[PDB]
Order: sequence, then structure tokens, then C-alpha cells
Amino acid sequence: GPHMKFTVEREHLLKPLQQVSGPLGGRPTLPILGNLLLQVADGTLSLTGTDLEMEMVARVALVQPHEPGATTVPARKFFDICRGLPEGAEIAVQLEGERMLVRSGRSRFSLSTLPAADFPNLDDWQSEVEFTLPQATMKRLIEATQFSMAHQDVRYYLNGMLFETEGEELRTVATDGHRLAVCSMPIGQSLPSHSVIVPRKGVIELMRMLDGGDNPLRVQIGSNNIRAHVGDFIFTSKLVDGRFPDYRRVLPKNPDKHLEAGCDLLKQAFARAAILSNEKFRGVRLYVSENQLKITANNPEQEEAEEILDVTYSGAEMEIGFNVSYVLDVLNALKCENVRMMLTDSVSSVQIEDAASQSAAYVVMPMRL
Amino acid sequence: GPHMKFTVEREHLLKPLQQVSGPLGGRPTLPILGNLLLQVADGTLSLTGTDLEMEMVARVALVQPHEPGATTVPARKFFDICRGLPEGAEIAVQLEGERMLVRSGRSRFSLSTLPAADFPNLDDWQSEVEFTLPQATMKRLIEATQFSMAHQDVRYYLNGMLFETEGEELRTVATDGHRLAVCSMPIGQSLPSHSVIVPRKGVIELMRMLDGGDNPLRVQIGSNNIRAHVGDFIFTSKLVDGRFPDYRRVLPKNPDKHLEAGCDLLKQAFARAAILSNEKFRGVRLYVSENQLKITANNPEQEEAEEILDVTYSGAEMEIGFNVSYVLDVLNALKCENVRMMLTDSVSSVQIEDAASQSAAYVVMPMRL
Amino acid sequence: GPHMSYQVLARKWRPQTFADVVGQEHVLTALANGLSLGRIHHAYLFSGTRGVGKTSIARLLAKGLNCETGITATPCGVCDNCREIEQGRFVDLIEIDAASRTKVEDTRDLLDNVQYAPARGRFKVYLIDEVHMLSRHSFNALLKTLEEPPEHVKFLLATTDPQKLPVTILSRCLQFHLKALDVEQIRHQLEHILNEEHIAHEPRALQLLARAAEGSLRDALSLTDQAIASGDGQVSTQAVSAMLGTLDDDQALSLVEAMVEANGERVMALINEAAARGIEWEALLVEMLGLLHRIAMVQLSPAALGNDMAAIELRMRELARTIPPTDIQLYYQTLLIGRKELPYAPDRRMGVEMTLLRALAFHPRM
Amino acid sequence: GPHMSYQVLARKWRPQTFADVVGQEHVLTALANGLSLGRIHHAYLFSGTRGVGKTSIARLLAKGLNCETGITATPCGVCDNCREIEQGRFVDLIEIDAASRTKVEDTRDLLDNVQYAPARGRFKVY
Amino acid sequence: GPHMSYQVLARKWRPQTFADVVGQEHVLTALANGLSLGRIHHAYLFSGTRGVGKTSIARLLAKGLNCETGITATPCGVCDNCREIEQGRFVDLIEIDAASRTKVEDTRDLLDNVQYAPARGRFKVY
Amino acid sequence: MIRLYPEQLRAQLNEGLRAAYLLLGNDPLLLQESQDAVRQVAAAQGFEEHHTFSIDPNTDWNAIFSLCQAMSLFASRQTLLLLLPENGPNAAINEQLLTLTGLLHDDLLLIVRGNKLSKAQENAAWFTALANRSVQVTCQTPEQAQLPRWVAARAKQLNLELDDAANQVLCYCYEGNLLALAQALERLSLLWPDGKLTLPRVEQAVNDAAHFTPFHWVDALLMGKSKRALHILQQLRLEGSEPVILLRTLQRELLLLVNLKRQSAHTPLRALFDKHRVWQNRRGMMGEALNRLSQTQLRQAVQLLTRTELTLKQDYGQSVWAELEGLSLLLCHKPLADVFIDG
DNA sequence: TTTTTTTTATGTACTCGTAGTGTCTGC
DNA sequence: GCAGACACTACGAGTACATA
Ligand SMILES: Nc1ncnc2c1ncn2[C@@H]1O[C@H](COP(=O)(O)OP(=O)(O)O)[C@@H](O)[C@H]1O
Ligand SMILES: Nc1ncnc2c1ncn2[C@@H]1O[C@H](COP(=O)(O)OP(=O)(O)O)[C@@H](O)[C@H]1O
Ligand SMILES: Nc1ncnc2c1ncn2[C@@H]1O[C@H](COP(=O)(O)OP(=O)(O)O)[C@@H](O)[C@H]1O
Ligand code: BEF
Ligand code: BEF
Ligand code: BEF
Ligand SMILES: [Mg+2]
Ligand SMILES: [Mg+2]
Ligand SMILES: [Mg+2]
Ligand SMILES: [Zn+2]
Ligand SMILES: [Zn+2]
Ligand SMILES: [Zn+2]
Repeated sequence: GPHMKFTVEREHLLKPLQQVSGPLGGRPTLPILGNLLLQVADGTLSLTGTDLEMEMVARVALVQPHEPGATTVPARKFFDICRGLPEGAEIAVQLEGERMLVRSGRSRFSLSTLPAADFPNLDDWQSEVEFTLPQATMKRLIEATQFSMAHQDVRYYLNGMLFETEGEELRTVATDGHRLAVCSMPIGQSLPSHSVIVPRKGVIELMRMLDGGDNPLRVQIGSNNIRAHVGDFIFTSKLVDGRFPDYRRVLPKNPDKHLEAGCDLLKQAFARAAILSNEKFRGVRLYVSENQLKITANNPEQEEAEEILDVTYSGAEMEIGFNVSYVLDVLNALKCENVRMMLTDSVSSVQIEDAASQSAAYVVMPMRL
Repeated sequence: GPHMKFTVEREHLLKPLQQVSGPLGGRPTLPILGNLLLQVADGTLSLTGTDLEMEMVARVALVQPHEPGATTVPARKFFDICRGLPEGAEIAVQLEGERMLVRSGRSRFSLSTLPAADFPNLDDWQSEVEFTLPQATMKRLIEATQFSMAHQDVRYYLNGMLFETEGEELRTVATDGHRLAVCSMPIGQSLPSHSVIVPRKGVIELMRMLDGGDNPLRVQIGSNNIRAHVGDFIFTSKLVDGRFPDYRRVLPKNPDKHLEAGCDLLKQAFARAAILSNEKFRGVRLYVSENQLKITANNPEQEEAEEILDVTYSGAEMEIGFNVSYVLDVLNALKCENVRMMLTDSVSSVQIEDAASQSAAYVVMPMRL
Repeated sequence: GPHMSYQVLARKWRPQTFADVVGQEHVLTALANGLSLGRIHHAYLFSGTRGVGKTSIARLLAKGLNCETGITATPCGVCDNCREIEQGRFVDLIEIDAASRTKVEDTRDLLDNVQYAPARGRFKVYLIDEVHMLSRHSFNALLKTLEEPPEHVKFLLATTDPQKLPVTILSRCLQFHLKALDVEQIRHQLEHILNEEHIAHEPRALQLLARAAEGSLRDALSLTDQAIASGDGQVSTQAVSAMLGTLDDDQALSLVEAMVEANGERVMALINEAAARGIEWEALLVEMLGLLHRIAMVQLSPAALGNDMAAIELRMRELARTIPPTDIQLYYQTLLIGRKELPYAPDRRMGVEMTLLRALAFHPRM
Repeated sequence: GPHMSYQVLARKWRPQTFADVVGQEHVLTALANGLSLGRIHHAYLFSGTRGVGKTSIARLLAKGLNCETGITATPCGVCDNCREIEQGRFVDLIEIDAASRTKVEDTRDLLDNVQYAPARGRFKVY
Repeated sequence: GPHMSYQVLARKWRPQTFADVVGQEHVLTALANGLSLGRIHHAYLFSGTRGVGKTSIARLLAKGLNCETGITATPCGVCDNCREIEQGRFVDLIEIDAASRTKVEDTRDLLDNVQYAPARGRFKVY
Repeated sequence: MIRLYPEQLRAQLNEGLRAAYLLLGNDPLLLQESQDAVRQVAAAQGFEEHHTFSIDPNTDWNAIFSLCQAMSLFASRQTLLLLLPENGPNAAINEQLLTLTGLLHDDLLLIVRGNKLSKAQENAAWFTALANRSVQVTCQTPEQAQLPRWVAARAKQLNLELDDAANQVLCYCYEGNLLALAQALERLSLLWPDGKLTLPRVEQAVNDAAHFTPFHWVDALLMGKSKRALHILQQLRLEGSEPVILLRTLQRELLLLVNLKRQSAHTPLRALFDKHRVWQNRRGMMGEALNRLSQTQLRQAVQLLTRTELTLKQDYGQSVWAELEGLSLLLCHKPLADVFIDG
């Protein structure tokens, strides 16, 4: 009969459960959507977690005798059962009727199950392009671009992040209409040019899914979905049929001014200005001179903040105001020693880059103030 | 309103500012409740925070020129301004009318104030008794009974905790009508039994003030108010008026059944069993048999959980149903290795105690059996 | 278990083709013509009273819109899409119990899937059931979606009260209002359903079951199942008549009819029954007073019938025509005095009996 | 009689089988016929005045639904399920006191667990 | 000072035993018979006019029910439970001014807390 | 400050968008059509980003910060839509609109809709700040005198043959609900592809979804139309309007009627109406009402009204919706009322 | 063509924004 | 450490509805 005979080690099980339980959350669209799909087959267990737009499957090898089968188990309950058991303790699992018996030494739990046929399964597809990337490369691509992504926008185009691939270069683009972040990294393989959209939750799962090890990462992009392989984890998410602009078009094609400044000092100054800036109407103004890069802000409390830097400059004076939070996010994403800032006009865009790196580019749109 | 020129260093203020921050900001119920009281007097700076029923002031030595006076400065704004400055950077403050100009290097901030007279204070009083207890001992007293306090119960008594003394012993009692937590520790001094009731919030700030240092916490017990002293920090609060339930009347009269086991094993087993417990009641049934403990848990989802513990027991088997959250909290407070339990009947209170020493004790009232 | 297998008449016999929906001809014909000409509005909002097929017709629309044979008024059962509609497991049909997912979080999560193309259907069809209860912010999100809807998404809203819906959603939705089913159609389909199953039935019993339900087909089928259970496997006239007498509620009307005809035994039996069916005597007497007021008013102008008496009009017209206004005025005065006098009397059943006796004593009937 | 525990007559003499219920011949006959013949509906509403039996008959139907001897119109007192129902400790007889759990969140919680199958019972009763 | 505040006769002369009642004999006989035998009930509703004794009768019933002498028709003032019931501060006798707390939230909290076992009392009297 | 009708909106829309458009009125259909036309022409002019905000005492007020004047990153011209509450703006909403108008620019087009503003609010600072920049659109429901012409015009818009009897039926059933009328015309076009409209089915594909107001009921009472008055009362009861507003609306006019009838024995009604400041629309109506009614009928009406008020505010009963009905019949073309039924 | 128009006291849900509290994760 | 993040839970406020 169909029995989920399992004899696993808690150390081989905690991490895969910690990964598969990520995308799952409270209040699912269906009760089946709130239960992880266990599938023991051949000699491995597949852990499946889905949101109707994701499938996160973790394969764990087995040694002890077991019988094939498929069922579902509550995510949080089973994960905490695995977590709470002592280090190095075996976990035995069985299925009796509609009850999953989880035993360990003398501890015994009987969780409620559901049929495995009702669990949705994403349709099969063919991969159009395949990438092989290091963990650090994808990590930097995501962390340096995802901050500028839009949030719950009416235009569904901007809810995600764009991957643009050309030759031996892969770049990530993210914008909300006011900010834009792009980052390009090299790859050792020749790849066709392709632009693809990944939803916000999809890129969040992609970022959390990759480990800190040296295991290579595999990417597959098809017609309408994306898949990622990392060790024994496979994550597949649907895409978005969207339109995105040129990064070169948004950024100043012919920059007019150049600034080079220390990142930490500018972060501290902008935070200090944001202290007295309106909590909702977050925004400051900068006035540029050869050395003075004054930052000014004020609140409806008539509390004013003005601060001065010592930044190299040789051009004309300029007054440009914009949201403080945008530049704070840009600087926090930079994590560099020195920052270069390019200004063209008050009603035109403002570019920010790493003084010793062209890999990542950031542009902010200043607001009239 | 004389000019107010502070000239201070961050390292001498950020810790006092954090200590005086406490329950400020958050919910502003009325404006003149205010933000801070800054007072310059005799080469010392007194910084005061309040809650319309509580007060606490930090004393900072002024080793530089100053101007005596009293005014106010916004809590969050001042705290974040001081925090965000470069490490070790000096602070220069000037007063113009009702405006505070705060300067750090080339950074300038303007702040609004309120008249110091409009601030609400607490009337002075004659102290009744006084203790000088070591910080570690006071922390042990508070942590052993903090968790058991009631959560906005109608019985106002349960909303706080009682400190009483008998000769050289200081006893602390907390309860909520279902849990009892008593802890008696030596003092070294003999004072008459003057019981005092401290509300939950006040206890929270007492915990926050303690830093585990060598300086003994001084306390002045009054009639309807409380005062505390930690180094340069002074504190005061109101008191809950009434009488606590007699703990000796709550402790079991015939603790005939004895049990002893390891704290870690029991805590881990109860944590495992609470996963399947009823999230609205968290009731678990305990079966005590010869040298064996059994925990059983059920939830509306009809899931069953059983756990068995090796234990030493010489009495008769017994069934008793009680909350698992309460025993988990008790075991969390109890930081030693071996824990003893005294039981009388299936619907009798259970006493939890340290096996190493009497020290502190706890009482749990069972659920419906 | 050991009882073979017997489903519920309410859930079973739900139509699977547009020709199996009984009544509501105008809605079905309009939908058929709209699908034929290719003129489909962005959002269809169904409305009407309980148990007239709003959800069933919406489900039929969702089955039709994604049929592989093409958009048609009569989708086949052949299509695997059609079969998945039958089983309730269709990727391209999103059934949202808006009565349960009222919060803006779940509604926004389910409405953020508009950006994704349908898996195996021409149109991503949302069946938001019980739309009337929905948080205001969820209405804002739904309005923002409907303002700029993708061409591959059609909305199918269903509700019982369309008043609670905001006007901003009504102005963007093609609204189809469904009538309460006529008694003859209800009786006809009840006869056909009872004949299709192996259940004997009687004509008068069927008419009683049809009339008992207040124009709602689900009510008729539920009463049919309950009567079959009580009828020992047979829909017999006496059993269903006794059942409906037990479930009879409009006591006040029968009390008025017996009182105006001076039938002492009938009114005593009626008040005994109303006592057995535990109710409030003040409420019964207020209902009697209101019915008498309405009868007095109708004689002045027929337009007083209104809409509430749609299922009561037949008896009220006869009562208004056959009874002089003076007698109605005297009865109203007697019942008003009795209601003023009721609480101070003995147990209120005694007081109601005494007031009815007072009213009966006026006529010369012996 | 012999029970020194003077249990309240309102509690001790709660009906055990359909033969112990006085009056209400309508509902009794309807339930007996709809359980002997089959065709068990999925929702019942007992409407009546106070102290007539609006709950005890529901418990009797619950006993009659999931009994060890199958769907029966005569609730036995021998199998574990019926006695567990009577003691109020039965696993699947979820007694929702709607007066306490009246908020919509609690109803959503109740509906969330509806599909999680019954344990030691033919049906789960809400 | 025996009277820190004026212990008005309406408060000082509250009955302490069943013998101080001014002649509510019809209910007192039933109460004494019930306590003397094992016939005890879980819901008593005393009603009548203002200032007639039903709160005092209820307090006397609680004293008789919780005194450590036993279930006595005549409570003993020597009992510690009686000593605490006559004053305030009894862990078991929970007196709720219903008009003071009419909200359903307080009643729901009370019915959540009723599940716990009584502390050192035979019956948790509400 | 331009003023227009919906029919003329295209004339302003095809000429060039102004700084802002104000859509004032109470017709959901007319306001929706005007807003949709403005949005369509703005999209034709190159407006892509649309943001809708509902003015509420608790709503978000990020619209002020939404005017970043920096969309240039994508450079998609924005359209802002604001929904005024049922009673219109308040003081707080007043200064919110002040600060929104102060930040208006060329790249943004503002669409403001809601119930028609009163004279006290038509002089508000923000509304004045929209002078020479705004186009008000008047969308007020045509009355039954003008409704059939509008129905015929919309039928000609859809190229459907409308019969006079069908027009009358649709006007009677859908009074005060223009959106329902448009939906009915669409539904009857779908039901009959031939395009004609006659009685046998327009009387079938229709419901009593009419929406009324207490003023309509009082007008029906003054004109003595019992059938219309009772139908209006039934529609108002089904809609759920509070009976107290009906009581007050009828009380004002009934007290005025009593005073005018008392004074008519000494002064002509023409001067009495002017003294009491009765508008030309209602002068003839009240004249006919006075000529129809006697002092006894008005006294019976006020007695019934008082009894209804007492039974509403003292017994909290639900019989009011019946008593009002009788009051209707008490004042229309020989009431023939009773005493015990009301007195 | 234009404005016209409300009865409170007490209580109970419902839903969203903001803050207070725990805790624990690679930071 | 560890504080921020992130969850999670609670509380106020605005809104809708019920009963008397
Ligand atoms: N027009 C109809 N034709 C046939 N059956 C109907 C119709 N309307 C209602 N029913 C019956 O009532 C049951 C439930 O109908 P449903 O369409 O869910 O009502 P609702 O409008 O309240 O959602 C159906 O299974 C069907 O038996
Ligand atoms: N039909 C009946 N037959 C026998 N006892 C009954 C009947 N109705 C009520 N009772 C008595 O009332 C007690 C509780 O009845 P219950 O069924 O809870 O009424 P309710 O319908 O109000 O919940 C039972 O224990 C029983 O003694
Ligand atoms: N039966 C009684 N015997 C003695 N004193 C009584 C009696 N009934 C009332 N009293 C007097 O009335 C005062 C209030 O009595 P109480 O029991 O509170 O009446 P109630 O039933 O209205 O709450 C008591 O303090 C006592 O002096
Ligand atoms: F499903 Be229906 F709205 F009763
Ligand atoms: F006591 Be019954 F359920 F009303
Ligand atoms: F004053 Be008593 F409680 F009726
Ligand atoms: Mg439905
Ligand atoms: Mg009951
Ligand atoms: Mg009393
Ligand atoms: Zn098909
Ligand atoms: Zn059995
Ligand atoms: Zn005693």
C-alpha cells in the first residue's frame, strides 16, 4: 500500500525545509497551497512548495529502506517538528489513512494530510537559454538592483526586475518610475541577447534561494517561465510580459557635471538631513559649489537642517532637490569607498556610480522643491 | 530664557540618551507631556523623560563652559541627531528664543522647544525605606517573575508585581490568577516589612536601567511611589494600590508527589508538544507513571502529539491537564540544569522549583480535568 | 457508508448547458447574442434574489468563455477545459469566495495575477462570488484593475444585494438582474427533476411545494429534499402538507382570515398552532395589526399592494374587496386595544386569545 | 438513584437514543427515515423555542451519523464513538459555540480546516 | 477607630449566617435541603424587589458552598474561606457587577478563564 | 472658468486639455462618460499614468508627494483623479485641495468628481484657485419632463428604433437611474439585433430599479398623484433611506401648506408665495395643492404625522413605513381617509 | 433649475494604518 | 553580540449595522 516510510537525519532535513517553506505564507489562496508536497520516489524525497506562480523543489537523498508515495503535510507544523527535535536525532515518517505519523525516539506526532492529486503542478516547458553563474555574481546582481524595484504599482511592468543578456554580459534593471538601477556582470559563455521579467516575489525567492557556497548556479529561461538550479534546489517562477526602456536612454547620454565624494560621509549627512526632513515628504535639496555641496531640509515644524561637505568640484553652481530615501538606498547599495555623481539639469536625471567601477549604475529623478 | 550652549561629546551622552529614551515618543496623548527636560545646573546636565506617571533623569558631567537653565528638545529628533554624528564628534548647542541650534563640525540643525514650566512633574515626598541591592541579584529577582504578570487584566492587582522584605530576605511575587512566581534572595540588611507593588511598565524600565555593573542599585520605597538609582540615573514611578493574593495560601499544602528531571529535556519536550497544542488554549495533559512522564497534546485540527520522558518518580500514577505556555515560560526563566516538581492531586496546583536550591518557586493551576 | 450513495438535490441537477437553466430567458438570450456577435463587455455583474442561478449562470459563462470549440452559448461537455470546469479544478478559472477573502491583502494577491497570461484558455476568467461584502480598499484595488483591464481577462461578479456595491464598480460593469422564478416554471422543473429521479410524486403536493418556496429554486429543491426525507421516500400530499403546516410561518394572515369570517374553531386551532410553534405574541399581534392596516389602505387605492405583498396579493385583494371598511376599522380598533392591554393580562397567550374573542364577538355568527 | 452525585435532571437525563426523546415526532420521524433510507443532507437547522431539544437532538443525529455499526437510525451505546459523543470528548464532533466564536476571523479559521479529513469517524460534524 | 468610614446599617448588618435572614423561609428551606443532601445545582437565579436579600442570600450560599467544614446548610464563620468571602479577596468567589461590565468581551474572557481549576475551593462560584 | 454640458464636452476635448476638469453632479452615468472621455482624449494627447484617489477623512494623502515633477525617467504624462465624498469637501479637504492646486503643472491633468458643490463651497479657496484654468461639467439628472427626450437621444445614439410606449415604460421603471437606463438600452440591443424596441419585451427586460429622493415624494404628494407617491415610497423603503429624513422633508412642506392655507383667506396666494420665498418651479405646484386641499385634510395630515413621529422616536417600531403610506393617500385627489386608522 | 432636507444611547463587528514586542539570521 | 528585518500581535480610528 501507499506508505510514506521515511528515515531521515534532522541535519539533512532542516535546511531543505527551511528553503521550501520560504515562499509559503499564511492565509493561502487554497488550503492545499498551505501544505508542502512530500514525494518520495526512487531513492530521494522531493519537497515541493508552490504559490501558483512558483515551484520550489528540494531533492534529498535517502539511505534507509523506504517506499514510494506522494502526500502533503502542513508547512509550519512539520517544519517546527523537524526543528524542535534534538541535534542528530533521526526522524521516521509514515502515512496511515490520512494521518502522517512523525516519530523520533519516543516523541510521536500525528499531523493531518491531504491527497497529493489536488496539488497543482506547473506545466512542462522547454528552456530557451541557459546560464551558468557563480553565487557571488548573482548575489551582487540582485542586491544592487532589487532595492529600486517598484512596489504594488498599477503598471505591472515595473513590479519586477529585467534581465538583459548580451554576449558575455548579463545585466539587471529595476525601476519604479523615479529611480533606476542597472548592474552588469561578465559570464564565461556566449549567450544570445534576451530581455526577461521576473516578478518581485520571484526575485526575492531567487535571492534567498542561492547559498553562500561555491556550488555553481544554473539558469534556464523559457518562453514564459524561469528556472534556477542550485545544488539540490530547483526554483521555477512565471514571467511578466512587460516593456522596459533603455538604461542608456534614461541615464544622461551627455553628462554635464562630475562629483567625487566619500560614501560614508554622504550617507551620514543625508541621514542627518532626513532626521529633520518630513517623515512622509522625504526630500532634501543640494546646492553645489567647488567645495560646498550643501544639503538642506525642513519639516512642517519649521525645523531646518543644513549641512556642508568637502567634495571635489570645478563646475558651475547648481540647485537640485530630490527624495532623501532614494539616494540613501542608492548609497546603501553601492557599499563603495568613493561615489561619483553626474548632474545635467534640475529637471533632468541625476546619475550615481562607483568611482572605481562601472559595473553598477544608478539614476535618480530629482523633484522640484 | 537664557542662551543654552552645550559643548559635549557623543561618548558621554549616547548611553545616557538611550537610557532616558525609554517609553518616549510612541503614542503622544497630549503635547505638553513633552519630549525631554534638559537642565544645566552646577556643571551637570540633567536629562528627563516622562510618561505622565513616570520620570527618569540622567546626569552628565559638564567639564566645559555651560549656561544653567531648563528647556525641552524633541526626543526622536535629538536621539537620531546624536546617533548619526561621526564617532567622537563634538556637539555644540545654542538657544535663540525657542530655537535650538545644534552644530557638529559643519552640520547645523534647528529644533523647536516648549516652555519648561508647561512640563508635568511628580510632587516630591519623604521616602519610607531604602535598599542598596546588587545589580545581578536584582536582575535575578526581576527575571524570575517578570513573565507571570497579567496582560491588562481587570484585576488591577495582577497588573504588577510585589516586592516585600523580611529581615535579610527580599521576596518578589508575581501572579496573573493562573501563574504564581515567587523569588526570595538574601539582602545583607534588615528592614521592616513594607510591601510595594510596581506596575509592569515600571518593571520594564527597571530592567532596562540595569546594566549588570558593579554599582549597586539603590531604591527608595515610598507610600504611593517608587524611586530608583543606578549610578548617575534616577528613576521614579507610581504604584498600584492594593494587596496581592497570599502566596503561602496558593502554594500547595500537601506536596506529597515529588518529581525531578533535567530542565533542558523538559523544556525541549514541552516545546515539541506545544506545536500541536490548541493555539487558543495551549493545554497539555501530563500522565506521571513509575519513572516515566507522558505529555499529550491535541488541537482542533484533530492532530495528536505524545512525548515520553525518563524521570525519577516514586509515587502513584496521576493525570493532570495544564497549560503548556506557562510551563514553557517557567522553564525558560529557570536557567539551572535540574528541576523538581511537587504535585498533590489531579486538580491541585503544581509547584516548580530548582533542584539545586529552594531559591525561587512557581505555581501552575491545572486546566479542566 | 452502508447506504449506497445519495447526493444533495440542491447541488445536483445544477445546469451544465444554457438550455438547462430554467427561467431568466432574457439574461441567457442576451449573453448568447453577445457571445455570438463577439460583443463582450469587460465585466459582467450578476444580481438578483437568492437561488435563481446567478452563480450557476456565471459558472456556465466561465465554462463557455474558455471552451476549445470556441466562445459559444452552448459549450460542449467534450472539452477537457469543460471537464475541468465541471470538477472545479481549472487553472484559468479563478473562483474567489469574496465572502471569505474580504481583506485587501488576499484580494490584491489574487488580482496581481492579471499580469500573467492564461495557461490553457483564451481568457483569464475571474468568478468573484458574493461581491457585495468586500473591504473598501479591496474595492479600490478591484476598481483600479477594472479601469485598465487586460484584454485577456473577463470578470464575473455575483451578489445578492447590488446596493452595497459602490457606484464606481456598477458604472463599469454590465449588470444582469435575474427575476424571482415564476411559480409555474418552478413547478415544471420540479416535476421534471422528480421524474428524472426514481421518486413518486403527486400533483397537488408538487404545487404546494412550488408555492411554499418564495420564487427561489434552491428553496424549492431544499424543501423537496426535506419532504422526501419526511415523506418516507414518497412525495405524498398529506405528508408534505403536514410538513409545511409545521413550517408554516405566516400565521397572522390566517388569523385575520379566520377572524373576519367569524370561525371560532379555526382561529382557536390557528392560535394553538402558533403557540406550539414558539413565537412572540406581541410580534404576532403587531403583524395582525399591520395586515389589517394594509387591508384598510388597499380598499382606498389598489396601488397600496406594492412589492412586499407579491406572494400575498391574492388573498389580500379578496379580503379588501369582500369586507366593508367599517368592519376593518372596528377590527383594527379592537386589535389596537388588545395590544395596548396585552402585557398587563395573564400569560400573553391568554391575552391574545381574549383579544381575538373580543374581535370575534362583533359578528352575529353563533 | 444510586448515584450519590446528584446530577441535575437537566443534565443527567439528556436523551441517549431516539426512543428517549419525548414529542417532536416530526423531526424524529424525518431523521429516522433520512438515516435509514440514506440521503443525508449536509446542513441542518433545528428551529424551536427554548428547552425543547434544539441541541440534544443534534447530538443524537451526530451519534447516528458516525457509528461503528454504520449509518444507523438507532444510536447504540456500546461502541466507542457514541460514548465519546455523549461525554463530549469526541474527536470529530466539533462543537462550535457560535456565541463565543462569532467573529468572522474565527469562522474563517473554521472553514480553513474543513478539508482536513475526519479521524476515527465516517463524518466530521460541525 | 472601629468605623474608619461610616459602616452604614445597610452594610454593617449584612447577614453572615442563614439565621440572620428576616424571613425568606420559602427559599431558605430549599437552600438548606439542597445543601444538606447531595442535591446541588450549578445555576441559581434569585429575583425579586430591591433591597430584599438576594445578594446576601447568594453570598451566604457561596459561604456555605466553600467553607472547609464541608457543604453545610449553616456556614461557619470560623472557616477561613468564610472569613475571606465575608470580606473581599477570595481567589474563587468572582463577583462581577454585570451592569459595570456589559460588554461581550468581558464575558468571553470570563468564559475563557472558567476552564481552569479552582484554587483551594470546592466550587469556583461566579 | 468654463462651464459645459456633457454633450459639449468633446468640443472642449478636441480643442485642447485645460489645466484641470471638474466633474460635478449626481449622475453616475454622465460623470462616468465625462471622465472616460477626458481620459481617452488625454491618452490620445499622450497621457499614460493614471492614479485614482478617493477623498476620505482617513484616506492616503500621498497625492501631494506624487507630484514629483520627475517622471522623466520614463516620462509618462500623469492624470490624477479625485473622488469627492457624498457631502463634498470639508475644511481639511479644503486645504488639501489648496495645496494640491498650488502644485499643479502642465504635465499633470487633474480630474475632480463628486456631488455638486453648494454655494458655501463654490467660493472655496481652491475652487477659486482653479479660475481661468478649469472646466466645470454639469451632470444633473433630467426630470420626467425632460427624461424621455434624453432616452430618445440615447436610443438614436445606438441607432435603435424606440417606440413611444417603450420610452414611457423605461422612463417609469428607471426614473432617477441613468446608468440603469444605459444598461437597459444595451441589453435590449443585445436581445434584439434587429434594432427596434417595442412593448412585448421592453416590458420584460426591465425591473423596478428606480432610485428616488424625498423631494420627489413630496412633489408627488403636492401634485396629488397617489400611484406615483406610493411607488416612490416603496422604492425609498427598498433602498433603505431613513424614515426620519422623509418625515422632515414632508413636515417642512406641510407646515408651509398649513400656514399658506390659513393666510389664503385674507391675501392672494401670489403675494403669499413671494413673501414666503417660493421658487417659480414650486409656486404653481403649491397653488394647485392649496386649491385641492381643505383645512380639515391638513389637520388630519398633521395629526397623522405627529403620531408617526411619536411611534418612531418613542416606541422604535417599524410601522412607520406603513403610516407614511396612509399619509400619502391622505392628500391626493379625494383621500377618503379614516379616523381609527390614523387618529 | 436650485436649495431644499437626521433620533439618539449602547453595543458589536470589520478592516486598515501605526506601533509595540519577540527573535533570530546571516549580519 | 546583534539590530534590522521580519514577523506577529495588539491597539486606535473610521465605517457599517443592530437593538431598544
Ligand atoms: N435558473 C436555474 N435553473 C436551474 N436550477 C437553478 C436555477 N437557479 C437556481 N437553481 C438551483 O439552485 C442551486 C443553487 O443555485 P445557485 O445558482 O448557486 O444560486 P445562487 O444565485 O444563490 O449562487 C442550483 O444547484 C440549482 O439546483
Ligand atoms: N424532546 C425531549 N425529550 C426528552 N428530554 C428533553 C427533550 N427536550 C429537552 N429535554 C430535556 O432538556 C435537556 C436539554 O435539552 P436540549 O436538547 O439542550 O434543548 P435545546 O434545544 O434548547 O438545546 C435535556 O437534557 C432533556 O432532559
Ligand atoms: N433577609 C434578610 N435578612 C436580614 N437582612 C436583610 C435581608 N434582606 C435584606 N437585608 C438587609 O438589606 C441589606 C441589603 O441586602 P441585599 O441582600 O443586598 O439585598 P439584594 O437582594 O437587593 O441585593 C443587607 O445589608 C441587610 O441589612
Ligand atoms: F448562492 Be446564492 F447567492 F444563495
Ligand atoms: F437550551 Be436550548 F439550546 F435553547
Ligand atoms: F437591591 Be437588591 F440587589 F435587589
Ligand atoms: Mg452564489
Ligand atoms: Mg442548545
Ligand atoms: Mg444586591
Ligand atoms: Zn468544450
Ligand atoms: Zn455506536
Ligand atoms: Zn464553613
